[PDB]
Amino acid sequence: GACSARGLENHAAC
Amino acid sequence: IIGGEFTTIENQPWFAAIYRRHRGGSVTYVCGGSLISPCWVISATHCFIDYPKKEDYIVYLGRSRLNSNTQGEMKFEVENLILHKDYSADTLAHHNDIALLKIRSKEGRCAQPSRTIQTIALPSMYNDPQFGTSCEITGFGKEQSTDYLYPEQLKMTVVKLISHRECQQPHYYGSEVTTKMLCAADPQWKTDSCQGDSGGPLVCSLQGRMTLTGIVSWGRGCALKDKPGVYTRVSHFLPWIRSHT
Repeated sequence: GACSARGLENHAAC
Repeated sequence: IIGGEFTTIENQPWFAAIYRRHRGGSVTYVCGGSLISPCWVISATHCFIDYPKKEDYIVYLGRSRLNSNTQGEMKFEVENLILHKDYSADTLAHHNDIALLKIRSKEGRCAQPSRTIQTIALPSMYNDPQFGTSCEITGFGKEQSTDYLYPEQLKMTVVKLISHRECQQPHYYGSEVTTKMLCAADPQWKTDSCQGDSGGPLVCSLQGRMTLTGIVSWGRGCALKDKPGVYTRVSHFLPWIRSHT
């Protein structure tokens, strides 16, 4: 998914 | 880092390890960064945008391991957290994905250069290596896309710069890539940055000098065919960097 990618580190949804 | 090799901080002594404190007190890894002067670390805005409070963060320099201390390391609080005002993201691309952390210890001091702690030079404006040039990337990010854990030991690998014209092809990233981004990948797609490497350095040799050419920003998956790593193009942000430092 998107949450396992570069760009979404330290994100609330993930 | 997918593929590549294990390393230690002596081989990338500008590398900054950035962590976040949680309510309750546990500390977890967030992103990489690069020391550009004694008091300033440069990173990616997307690492901080959801929790933009400077008091949440801890920065280590001279650190080769993720959850154990390295001899000679220094720990810093974040005196100022500066995110790029024109930051934006869509499903994939992160625009203006650049951030500055002014670091200060409990004693009121900045980085002291040593064998494990050194600064990295910025490029001159609009000066990047030609496409096909080999550059280095460093970080504590995942070793495989499917991994749950991050590696405990610092890694690095080599990737080759891709031209904007090639990276903008539909089968690569189309218009999601801008002129303020740089693409880089392995010819066999077997090595790449990945989740947890964001904010860290893409370093190239320019005019016989190790230079911070890029900042790990985004990509679709990791080490995936036709999907390069995308890096913030540091040579297009020099006025922003100089003004905010």
